[PDB]
Amino acid sequence: ARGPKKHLKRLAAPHHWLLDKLSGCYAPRPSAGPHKLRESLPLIVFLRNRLKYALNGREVKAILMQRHVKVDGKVRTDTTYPAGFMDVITLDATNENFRLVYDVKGRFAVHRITDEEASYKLGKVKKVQLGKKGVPYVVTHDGRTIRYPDPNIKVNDTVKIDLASGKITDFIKFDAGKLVYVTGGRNLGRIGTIVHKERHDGGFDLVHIKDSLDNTFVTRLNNVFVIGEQGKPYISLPKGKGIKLSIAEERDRRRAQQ
Amino acid sequence: AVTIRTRKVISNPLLARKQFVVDVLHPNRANVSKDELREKLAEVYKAEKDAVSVFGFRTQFGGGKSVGFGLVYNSVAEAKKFEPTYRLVRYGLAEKVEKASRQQRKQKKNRDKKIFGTGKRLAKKVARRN
Amino acid sequence: PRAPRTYSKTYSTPKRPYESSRLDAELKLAGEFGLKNKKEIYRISFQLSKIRRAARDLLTRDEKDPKRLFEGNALIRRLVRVGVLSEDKKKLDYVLALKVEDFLERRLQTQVYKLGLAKSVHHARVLITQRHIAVGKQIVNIPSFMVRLDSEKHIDFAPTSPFGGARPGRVARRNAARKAE
RNA sequence: UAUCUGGUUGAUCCUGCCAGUAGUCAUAUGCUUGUCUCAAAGAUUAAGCCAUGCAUGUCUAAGUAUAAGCAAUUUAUACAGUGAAACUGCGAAUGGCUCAUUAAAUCAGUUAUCGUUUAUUUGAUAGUUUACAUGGUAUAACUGUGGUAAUUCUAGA
RNA sequence: AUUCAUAAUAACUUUUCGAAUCGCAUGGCCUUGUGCUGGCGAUGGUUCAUUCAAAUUUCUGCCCUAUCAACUUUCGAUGGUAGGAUAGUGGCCUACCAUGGUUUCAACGGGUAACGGGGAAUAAGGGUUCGAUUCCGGAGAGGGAGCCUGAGAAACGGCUACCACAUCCAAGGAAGGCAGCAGGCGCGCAAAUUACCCAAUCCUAAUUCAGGGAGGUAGUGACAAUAAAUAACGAUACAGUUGUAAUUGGAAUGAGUACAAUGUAAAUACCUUAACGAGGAACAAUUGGAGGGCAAGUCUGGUGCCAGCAGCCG
RNA sequence: GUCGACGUACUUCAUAGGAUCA
Ligand SMILES: [Mg+2]
Ligand SMILES: [Mg+2]
Ligand SMILES: [Mg+2]
Ligand SMILES: [Mg+2]
Ligand SMILES: [Mg+2]
Ligand SMILES: [Mg+2]
Ligand SMILES: [Mg+2]
Ligand SMILES: [Mg+2]
Ligand SMILES: [Mg+2]
Ligand SMILES: [Mg+2]
Ligand SMILES: [Mg+2]
Ligand SMILES: [Mg+2]
Ligand SMILES: [Mg+2]
Ligand SMILES: [Mg+2]
Ligand SMILES: [Mg+2]
Ligand SMILES: [Mg+2]
Ligand SMILES: [Mg+2]
Ligand SMILES: [Mg+2]
Ligand SMILES: [Mg+2]
Ligand SMILES: [Mg+2]
Ligand SMILES: [Mg+2]
Ligand SMILES: [Mg+2]
Ligand SMILES: [Mg+2]
Ligand SMILES: [Mg+2]
Repeated sequence: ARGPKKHLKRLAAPHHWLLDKLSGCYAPRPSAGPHKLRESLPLIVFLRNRLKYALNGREVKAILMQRHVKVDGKVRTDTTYPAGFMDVITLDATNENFRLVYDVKGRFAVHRITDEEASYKLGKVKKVQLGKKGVPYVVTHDGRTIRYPDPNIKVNDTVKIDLASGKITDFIKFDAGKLVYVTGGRNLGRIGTIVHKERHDGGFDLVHIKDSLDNTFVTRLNNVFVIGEQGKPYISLPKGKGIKLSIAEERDRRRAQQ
Repeated sequence: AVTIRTRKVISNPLLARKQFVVDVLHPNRANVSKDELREKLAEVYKAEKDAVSVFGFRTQFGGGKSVGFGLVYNSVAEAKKFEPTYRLVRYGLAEKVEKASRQQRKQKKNRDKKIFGTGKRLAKKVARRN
Repeated sequence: PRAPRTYSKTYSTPKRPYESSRLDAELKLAGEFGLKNKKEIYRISFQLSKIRRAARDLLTRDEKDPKRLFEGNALIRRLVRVGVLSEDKKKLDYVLALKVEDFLERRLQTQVYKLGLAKSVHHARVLITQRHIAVGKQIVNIPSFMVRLDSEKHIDFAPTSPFGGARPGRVARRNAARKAE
């Protein structure tokens, strides 16, 4: 190619969007934004294919141009705005607030939240560095640059960002016994407690996570997101509480509830 | 008799309307016109007929029932504002715009691309030359 | 372009089409169940082969193997639901013992014959293709329709059918009009 | 190969042998071709040659209208409704097609940029630089005068 | 892990940036001035970070060929130093230096009807073959060479030369690139429509609206696949409880025709459905193979009257 | 030139044996 691509075939689109393979030939390409392409849910798919509010792309554009959709407390109008992990989607007319969280199956789940819990978000500190004029700043997983951080905040910590002011309200250190959420890999969507961090200089760090059912799994450190202390999450978790269930047990539960 | 049932009803304030699936049981009848269903839905939901839209009617194999998707807007102005132009034309709320076939429009676009400026000067020049 | 739509063959030619015993068995099956051509027998043989191969493969695995338990339970459930496998025979061993005739038995043509609506299997086929038979509230015009245990009790003449309480067909009212004239 | 059929002599058995009978896929071709659903369209190693037509343009309240544009108007003697043409900005490097070249090349998996550029999006970020606001160091569209057989040709004022 | 982030000192610059831009609206202070102050947005702008990307890059993995055994090095091949260039590392190039680098563990050379992969076929398993072709990545736009613009191009539905073709011409000149969608030629023997639409998918723009042969819709050789009509129930007759009906009775139904409605951007079609639509149900199912029998008939041969060939012809 | 060698492709000849019976 001679430049950046602007099209996305349906088959090449991220699996977890759950797009029909025969509805069309192309899929929404998320525009550049806070989140990466493969780890983002564009607003069109959220409003049309998940909430079923809009029947087709044109109605989604009609919704957005009315300025009813807010992402992280700011109005967005791009149909392909890449909403992602820990972003708050507010629809005032419906009096609805959503937080985008992966369910156990690894897909973004429609999770309804109260307004108070919608007042803030959580961000993984991706970088801590001194800016120009000797001003420290922190860059989070969603690309927010926050100046004058608390000095104790280090990389891989979690910061609770208030959306109204864009400032850090509190922070959680990455330590053993903390509650964490998996945001990548085959263990995507699971929740557990840290047990031990293996360090490999010049390589990818590994973290052992024990679930509430005492099952253990190892995951690369880049895919871990600290969300609180054990039993005291700082956000409301989706149904299932991040517990992975075997196929047989899922069958049993499904038959029972039916 | 004919019985209309509304199912999977969603209330969308964003588009200012109500979505649902309409199931029509029509024994001993071929099927029901969209106009009659629009009237009946308007009566049941207490709205203008102009504010009711219906489509996607496919009588199942063996006949006797039809299934499609139905919309009830809060007031007629919103119906005109959000409804697709073609569905408005179906209902008579809007008039079809007459336009030439795509080939003619594209050829005219190319011929205009050929000319630069208003073209009156070219007309006067050719008139003087000949 | 648009993503592919999958397709598959539902039948395969037997290893030996020319065996005399096979020809005789096909003749017997076709006559007993009123099958149009050998393609139906080949189709049902293909399905039964697929199920029995799957049953073999699951049996090969160790007992209590989670894949074995799950897949065997699902297969036995499906076979019991469709009526081929009886309630008391819920073991993969008895799945492996199935025969083609059991599948031919569940066909809507055979069931329509057995329940007494038709005087011949061919009469049942003609009735089915002429839109006279309804499973539940629904008209079915496919002889190869496989009837479930729940659905077997709801086979009846369709409401729209002249035999089901509707108006007489074209021939009947035509003759009545001619007689009246 | 397999099973089955037939020959192996004056006949019948038991061997052995021989001939024919298996397969889908692929190419070409013949005959037929009523209904429902669904779906594809290369090939002369000729990436050989193409008539004609179309396939990339784009304007919001929010860059520039004294169009001698349209329509309302005394809800405006600076403009303000709509708006051709042109300047300006953006796009045209996406998409679509083909497999000629290419044998550690491409490509697959896996690494690195403490070795570098990055329109755009998102978030931060600049009291330190006649002003009730500077020029043509300037032109398009437009008016008018013209050249060529001819072209998305353009010359002077 | 750093000469990292950042800061500071002294200077330097054809040297930048630090809002001379636009819409909507008319709030608050008073010393009552078209005084001071002030809201909601658009578009610009330095640097950092993020995102879409780009470039180079580490390890391992490619079919046939040894009757290709030595190759690379003069004109860069291996490495050092300094410089030029690059967005940047680097023999990428320049100048001076050394003589290096690969190879029977197959280098180098040759063939390839060689784009690579996800995959497809077969097989009991090992294996064998195919993969132009719905997705990913690479290269190209008749063949070489070279560039403006722009963040992004060695672009070709951008430009310039040359090579080859080829169009207009008043002979002075001008204009070319279907391996995009349709549609032609390449033979004297052949095969989809120069159709409709942006309604769904998403993409482009100053942008809800315009545009999109990308794409969708329909048309068209049985590509490859699914289901599935062409009759069912009786009576009578004839013939050696079986077979045969241009025998016979009234019941059912869709191929097709068609009000209507549904469907669609508008249509066609499907599913529905008033009304028509069956006895040779002539509403006339096909493709292959095997075996007969007949004459004042024909040919050929002979241990009479026969045998072979064959028989649309007597 | 109905030439030699080689390469390639095809054709062809070598199948009856034991037991019983007349
Ligand atoms: Mg690292
Ligand atoms: Mg009927
Ligand atoms: Mg033919
Ligand atoms: Mg027919
Ligand atoms: Mg029909
Ligand atoms: Mg080579
Ligand atoms: Mg390599
Ligand atoms: Mg842009
Ligand atoms: Mg910015
Ligand atoms: Mg001038
Ligand atoms: Mg040198
Ligand atoms: Mg150097
Ligand atoms: Mg090739
Ligand atoms: Mg290949
Ligand atoms: Mg390929
Ligand atoms: Mg190229
Ligand atoms: Mg060509
Ligand atoms: Mg080029
Ligand atoms: Mg192009
Ligand atoms: Mg072209
Ligand atoms: Mg073409
Ligand atoms: Mg096409
Ligand atoms: Mg603007
Ligand atoms: Mg048809």
